[PDB]
Parts: sequence; structure tokens; C-alpha cells
Amino acid sequence: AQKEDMPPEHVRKIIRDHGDMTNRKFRHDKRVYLGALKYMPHAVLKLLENMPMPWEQIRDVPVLYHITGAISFVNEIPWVIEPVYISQWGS
Amino acid sequence: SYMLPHLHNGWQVDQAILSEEDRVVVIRFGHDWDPTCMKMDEVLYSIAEKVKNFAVIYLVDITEVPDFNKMYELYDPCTVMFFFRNKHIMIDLGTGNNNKINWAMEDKQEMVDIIETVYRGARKGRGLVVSPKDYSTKYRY
Amino acid sequence: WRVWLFFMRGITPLLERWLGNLLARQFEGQRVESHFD
Amino acid sequence: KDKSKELHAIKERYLRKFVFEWDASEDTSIDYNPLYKERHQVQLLGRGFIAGIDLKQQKREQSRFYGDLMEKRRTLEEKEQEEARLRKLRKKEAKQRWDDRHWSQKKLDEMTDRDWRIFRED
Amino acid sequence: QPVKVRVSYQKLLKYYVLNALKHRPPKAQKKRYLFRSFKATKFFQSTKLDWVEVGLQVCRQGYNMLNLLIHRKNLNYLHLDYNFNLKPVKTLTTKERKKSRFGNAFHLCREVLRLTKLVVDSHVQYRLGNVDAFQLADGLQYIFAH
Amino acid sequence: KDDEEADAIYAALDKRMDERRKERREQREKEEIEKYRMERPKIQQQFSDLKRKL
RNA sequence: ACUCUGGUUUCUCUUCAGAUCGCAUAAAUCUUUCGCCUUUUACUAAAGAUUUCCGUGGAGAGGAACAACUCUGAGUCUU
RNA sequence: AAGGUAAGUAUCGUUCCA
Repeated sequence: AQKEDMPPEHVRKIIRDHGDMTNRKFRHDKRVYLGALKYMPHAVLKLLENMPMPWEQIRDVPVLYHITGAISFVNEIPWVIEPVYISQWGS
Repeated sequence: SYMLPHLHNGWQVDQAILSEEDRVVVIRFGHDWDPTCMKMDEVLYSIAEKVKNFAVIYLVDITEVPDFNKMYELYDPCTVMFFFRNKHIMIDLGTGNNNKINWAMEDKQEMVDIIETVYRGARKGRGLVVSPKDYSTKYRY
Repeated sequence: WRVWLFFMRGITPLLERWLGNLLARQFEGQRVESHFD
Repeated sequence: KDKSKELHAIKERYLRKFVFEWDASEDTSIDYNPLYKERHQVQLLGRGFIAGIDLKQQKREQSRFYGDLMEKRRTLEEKEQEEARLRKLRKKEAKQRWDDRHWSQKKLDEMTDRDWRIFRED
Repeated sequence: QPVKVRVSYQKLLKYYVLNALKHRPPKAQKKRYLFRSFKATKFFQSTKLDWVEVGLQVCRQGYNMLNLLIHRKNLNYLHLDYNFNLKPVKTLTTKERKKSRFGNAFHLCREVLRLTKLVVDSHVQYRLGNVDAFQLADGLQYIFAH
Repeated sequence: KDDEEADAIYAALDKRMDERRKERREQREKEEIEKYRMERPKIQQQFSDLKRKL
């Protein structure tokens, strides 16, 4: 057993369904939805830490998302060669 | 604290509110082991005999009676609620909250002051009485 | 840009605790002279 | 005025509101003596420059003392490459000065899409 | 240089020296990563995604969280817009005004969500051709400096 | 019973997250109060012998 | 110049962390000292002592991928 | 963010829920 990356469009079919509480897919399964919301501010960090870079047009990142689209963490740490980073900011 | 009568389940406190018509029921919700609750559960001791004519004091442990936490907002460590003829007597303090005394005080005269004011305003038939002292500060200086 | 991220790592557990207390099934919420008497 | 200030300093030694801008009373660079009021900036052999400041602005702002020192010591046999490298630099940044030009003196054919956006933004 | 940047130099050095002096060795731990436990949990999935998509996703998620916190006691006279500004739908009677009040923690969460929403919307503006890369960088610097 | 399982999963996850320094912080406080219990003992065992003599 | 030699990468679990864990640096709580001092919630700005948070190093264990292309020390190191 | 709820008596609408 191992963890594999679901197709990128799968999370999009959850967000559209999870636009509001009105959707009838999730009315009684609330103990699993809102429970993850306590970790929401943490997520706000993980993307501002991995925020796309001025020379980077598209910043593809690994994303760890809840099965109900309640949260979407940026499951990465922006490790950068620091001399390269300083040279790039010099340019 | 331990000297005052205690209520064990939800029915008992409702009965104690209902089993009286001519006094005021002063209920100290909280935990008698709390440093805050034990600070004023001795003030309520020192005046229980004095206010026997127009006040009866019952103690309630919210853990023992987890039936009024949500409805009356029992989440401050200590709470005091006044009831008259099965009617919660709102009292206007200096603090924003006007339904309870959620802090433990120190002077045995001021609590009798508040209880007698509540009784006086409840005989008239009010629902909100006004305390003599203002608790928007602590008068410390 | 980095400063607000250090602020973020500072405030992350505070909010992760306050929200947990708020968004839960069960909610929870001059003392020395009262101590030794 | 330095004397009175330094004597006064000797006498000193031996005897709600959400404001974001700091106060000018936290400034510490105030000095009563010249040797610390006006510190000799490091010329750094003339070949070293402060990071943030632009390079050629420092070069023209520089005291030129090492420039005249080099003019004194340099011999003719090794001045040809100095002149050649200097003129080649002047030419290669002249490339940038002319190719990358403001639209005020760039004709329509010279003007490019980036210059078109510059003009439209203006 | 003028006084308003000299004092800036001393105030930067003050915090630098304070951090250097108040530094302590990190405490020994057991290395319990957080997202790794999430990957272990059956409730989460991994996926490669564009960052701007992640920002537009997290903005909606936080907006939904804050609307749930607002409609936690079913008080319909407080409304959260998509810029994370909490406004009344009608002029507040005093009883309802006091009845609908949130502690400093909720306001702090809303404002940090507004900050991340501002950043994400600036990046979206960059991706939609509304602003230039230079404009995007200047706007990001203005956000993080104001 | 899925709600209870989800709540237990999240509680177990949080409890796992506090194991970063739980075993060390609790041991430190255990050793720390025992240094305080020397100068400032407990009242009940201050009255231990008299209670026994009762 | 003959030999045996034999992997690195990746994802986890479990602990130990001396060291700038980190050539970076936040927040909270408590106890003192000021400032303010009008009550909480914010503070004030230094000290000390804690905790959580974002990270890290090492060791071991378990899988997966290059597990089998190699490769390294040893050697008698054979015209 | 607060320390700024007057307490009430009426019919009417709605909705969950028993």
C-alpha cells in the first residue's frame, strides 16, 4: 500500500459540489467536514511560504486536500539553493 | 463552600427554583474546587444566615449537572444566578454581561447589597434590576 | 514577505486552538489571600 | 560649536494611539564631535562598492583619490588595455543606453511592443 | 541619509540584537510531522496543482469557514463578503449588535484570511493579464509593506 | 457510527501531534513540583501526624 | 596489474538531540521590574523561567525505486 | 473586540422538531 496522486481534476469536482452548505451531498456528514477546519490557518501559511516566485510563471506544488474539499494544504517546503536564491534576487 | 446545600442532578435545581415563592434563589454554578468559586463560596457562607429571610443559596456543580451549560452560558469558572418565583432576575452591573455575576468578589456587605436589591426589584415585578455599585472598573487606583 | 510568515508560525497554534474550542461538539471556557484561608 | 557640545556632554556624564511611523527622538546618530559625525567612508580600494547603491553612481561619486593614484603609478606599456577596456565598456553600456531607449526619442519603427506598453501606460 | 531611515536602521538593529540575545537552543523533540499523519489518514488525498488554483481554493475554504462561524448562532444580520469584511445587512439594533460580537481571535483570523486573499487575488490579476509581472511584484511589496 | 469514528480519528491525530515533547514536558513538571514540594509542603501531610493521632 | 568487494535515490514508522538542531527567527503562559494604570481583551519593554508553532540533524527499523549497474577498502599488490 | 441588552403583554408569519 502507498499514497498516489489523484488526477488534478478530481479536487475540482469536489470544490464545485462544496461551494456552499446548500448542496445535498453533505448534510449529515458534518463531523468529518468541519473537524478539519481547525487546521485552516495552518494552510494559510503553507501557501504563503510556497508563494510563486517572480521568475516563476507557473508554480506547480503538491497539495494535500481533504476528501470533502474542506481544506487544501500546500504539502511542500520551499527548499532553495541559497546562493542561487541570492543571485536570482540580485538579478 | 461545602457547608451550603448542594444540588446533584438537573431536576433538583429546577425544583429549588420552583419550590420557593417569597425569597430569592441565589445559585452558584461552577466548581467548588475552583480557586475562583471557593473565593465567593465563603462569602456566600458568611451571609447565608443573614439573608435567610429573603434569600436561599444552593450550589450546583456544572459537571454534576450538565443541563444548563448551553442555555445559561456556563463557561466562565464561576457564575451566580438569581431567580424569583421561577423567573430569572436580570441584573445590570458595570460589566457587559447583565445576566450573571461571573466573577468572585471579596466583601460580605456588597453581596447582601445585591441580593436585597434583587429582592426589592422583584417584589415590584421587574425583570431587570440595577445594582448600586458600578463594575465597569475595580476602584483600585 | 518573510516577516508575516514568522508571524504566521507564531500565531498558528493560537488560532488552531481557538477554532478547535469554538468549532467542537463540546465547548469550554487577588487569588492568594483566597488560597491559604 | 563642537567645544560647547563636548563640554556639555562631559557635564552630562560626570554629573491607545496606533501610530506606525517611528519618532525622531529614537535617533542615536547625533554626535557632538566631527570624527564620528563625518566618518571616512570606506573606499574599499575603489574596486569594492556598497551592495544596495548602484555601481556607476558610486564610481562617479567616488573621491577619485585611487583614480589619480593609479594615473600616477600606471605606466604607458599597460595603459593601452585600460583605455581599451574602458572604451569597450562605454560602448557596451551605450548599447543599452541606445537600444533600450525611452519612447520620447524612439521612432515608431524603433518602438517595440514593450515600448508600446510603456507609451500606453504613460 | 535622512532621519526617517536612520531611525529605521536603529530599529532594525534593535530587533536583530534582541533576537540574537534572546536566542535559545531548540528543545529536543520526537519529529511528529503533521501532513504525514494526514497522508496516513483516509480522509486526505495528494495531487499536483497550480499554486494560483490552490490560493483560489483556500480563499473559498476560509470564506466558507468564516460564514459558518457567523451562522453558528443563526444570526442573519451579519454577512461576510468575498473580501473578508464583516458587515451588517441592516442597521444594527443594540440588542442584536451586542448579541453578534466576536472575540479578537475571530477578527484576527478574518484579517489574515483577507491578507492571503489579497495576495492570491494579486497573483490572479497577474495570471489574467490584468497587470504586468513588474506590477505584480510592486503590488505584492505594497501588500507586505502596508 | 461514522461520526464517532471520525471524531476519534481527529482526536487521536491531535494526541499524536502533542507527542513532540509530551513525555519530556510532563517529566520535567513532575520533577519541578517535587522541588517545590520541599520548601512548600502539602497541608494534608503537614497535618498527617495529628490526623493519625485523632 | 588478478581478487573479493555490491549500491544510491525515495516514501514512512520509532526514538535521541549535545550543536548558530535553524549562519533563520515567531507567538503564548507564568513570575518579577517599569511604563501606563480605567476593567477585561489587547498592551507597555526589559529580565528570568516555561510551553506550543514553523523547521532541522543523527541513529535505527520497515517498505519502494537503479537492484543490480557498480564500487570500495582489503589483499600479496602476478612480466 | 468590548466595558452601550429597559424589562414586558399581544395577534401574525415561518421553520425545525414531539
